[PDB]
Amino acid sequence: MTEYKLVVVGADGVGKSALTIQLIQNHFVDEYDPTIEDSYRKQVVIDGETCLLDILDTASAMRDQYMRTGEGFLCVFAINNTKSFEDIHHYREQIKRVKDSEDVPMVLVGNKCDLPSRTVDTKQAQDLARSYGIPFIETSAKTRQGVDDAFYTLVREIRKHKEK
Ligand SMILES: Nc1nc2c(ncn2[C@@H]2O[C@H](COP(=O)(O)OP(=O)(O)O)[C@@H](O)[C@H]2O)c(=O)[nH]1
Ligand SMILES: [Mg+2]
Repeated sequence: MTEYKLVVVGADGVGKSALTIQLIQNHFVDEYDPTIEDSYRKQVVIDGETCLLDILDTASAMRDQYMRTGEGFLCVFAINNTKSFEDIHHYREQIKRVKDSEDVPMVLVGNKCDLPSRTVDTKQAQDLARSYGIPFIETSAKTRQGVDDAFYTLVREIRKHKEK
């Protein structure tokens, strides 16, 4: 069993918890306590490898250690929250600085894609992710669209960066 240490970051309210809980429990939780920061484990087979994902859902001693030793990052904004998208810069800078590197496994996630009349269009997100050299994936924690894709792609990005 190979462990992968994953960190979910982004502005409060974007769906970091709802995404994590979909991955772990396959349901959509409407109002998960926005103050709870914790780690979760999930056993999953990805490309014939049995993975034990160690995931921090950020909301701290524990956060500092996951930032320092985390292998990959899901940087989440919501497609109907322009501010959360603009804030991605701050999260990306935080990660670059803890790892002293521009080359960190990361996926840009645009969540809440089930909601109408987005204020962040897909091209804007593609543009930002292209500048950072990382994938962009749309998700809905409500419908589960893209949830497995976002996490599996992050695991693949970690492999692309380092032997595991
Ligand atoms: N419609 C929709 N609502 C969502 C989605 N993800 C999260 N939410 C809602 O957005 C709010 C914040 O979600 P939450 O997971 O707590 O965000 P966190 O602070 O980033 O962990 C809650 O009301 C969730 O039900 C989604 O993909 N679609
Ligand atoms: Mg949360």
